[PDB]
Amino acid sequence: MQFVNKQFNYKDPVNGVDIAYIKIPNVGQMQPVKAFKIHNKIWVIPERDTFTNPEEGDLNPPPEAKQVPVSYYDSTYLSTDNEKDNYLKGVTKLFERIYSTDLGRMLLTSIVRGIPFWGGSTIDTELKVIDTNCINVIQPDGSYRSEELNLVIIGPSADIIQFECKSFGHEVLNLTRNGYGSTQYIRFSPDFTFGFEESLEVDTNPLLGAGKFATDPAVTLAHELIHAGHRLYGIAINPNRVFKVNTNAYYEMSGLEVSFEELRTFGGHDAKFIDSLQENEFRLYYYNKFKDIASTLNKAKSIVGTTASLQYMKNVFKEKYLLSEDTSGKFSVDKLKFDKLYKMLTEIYTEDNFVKFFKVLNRKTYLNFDKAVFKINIVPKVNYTIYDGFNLRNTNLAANFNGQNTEINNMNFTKLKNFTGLF
Ligand SMILES: *SCCCCCCC(=O)NO
Ligand SMILES: [Zn+2]
Repeated sequence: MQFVNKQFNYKDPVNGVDIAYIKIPNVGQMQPVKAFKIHNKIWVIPERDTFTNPEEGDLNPPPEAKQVPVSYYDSTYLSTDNEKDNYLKGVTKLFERIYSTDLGRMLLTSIVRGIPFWGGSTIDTELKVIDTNCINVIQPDGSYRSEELNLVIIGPSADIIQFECKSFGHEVLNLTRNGYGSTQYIRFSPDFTFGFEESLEVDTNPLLGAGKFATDPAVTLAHELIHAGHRLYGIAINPNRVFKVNTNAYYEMSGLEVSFEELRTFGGHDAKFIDSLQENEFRLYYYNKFKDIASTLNKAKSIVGTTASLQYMKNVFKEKYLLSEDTSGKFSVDKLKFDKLYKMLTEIYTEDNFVKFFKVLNRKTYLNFDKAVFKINIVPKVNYTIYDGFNLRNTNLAANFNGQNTEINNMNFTKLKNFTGLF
């Protein structure tokens, strides 16, 4: 089976269904951009993100006031039709690489089922969608139609290497932290990757290493998808909750703090830096939020719109949050099933676990220091494949992660900027 059933070309004609010009609602005035629906509830926009934030409507570098040492700027990237064509084929290839593993098939399944909650109504008895969880699709007659969706993969903004999740908020609800969920816009590029060091002492030192080994972009995309899974189920930890690193002398010499959301997303040894009493506080919180979702679904006898029934809409949220249906017809939250789903989204879907499935070399911890950024081209099968990534089987790159070795497989990587020593 395949996740993306159509090998899209960027120059394919629009059809108003899965190849169409779309608009982002409630952003500011924008021109419709060509988008591609690679899967149910998942779209891809091969353009630089100058929309989701009215602040960053400029691809040129800002005045170095809030600028990061780990940054890279190129206003011309992803501006030609050939670039957008390779971007679409690159993102397509990475989704199939993730889907080729059991862990990736489970994560992508949970993302599709993670429909943002229909809690937009100010009247308790009526269920209504939240407007900022859809896009406007131009139909073959020039008219717009709204279509719900969970995920959007879009190009980066001014800083090319800052892959960030972006979602539209609410002045009444924290949709990413109240269990509701929201449509997630992921800034990502398959044409760049980062270099890391193979020894833990060198990788976690800010003064050593040039980035001998390159990160598999499938791991990078999965890492962002894990964040999107947390936000689509509304169980993301507030970024204010941080772990002030005491395990790295260079971190505390500058007072660097890392959010619990990042430590949870990486998994492995990093996840246990979140102490057990605070993790219990988080789980009880999201458990309560799930019951109010069960309560508002119980106090709902109506629905707004003619695109779905109330029984279907009550059903899809029962499948999403794994609620229990009693004999009276009202939903409840089983603690055993909540702990089951919460652990799947937080402990099973981790970067460290995806490394084990991909059989790749990767950073051992989120508490390291970036080394370099490379330009890559994963679309040609002679460079990168679904089942092997860079470590192509039956070649000299198969063993010892030789494909990720930028000194052995030098023709596949072009170093653009060094980060070592600039801290
Ligand atoms: S959608 C992810 C929310 C936090 C953005 C930080 C970028 C990141 O994930 N770095 O590893
Ligand atoms: Zn992250």
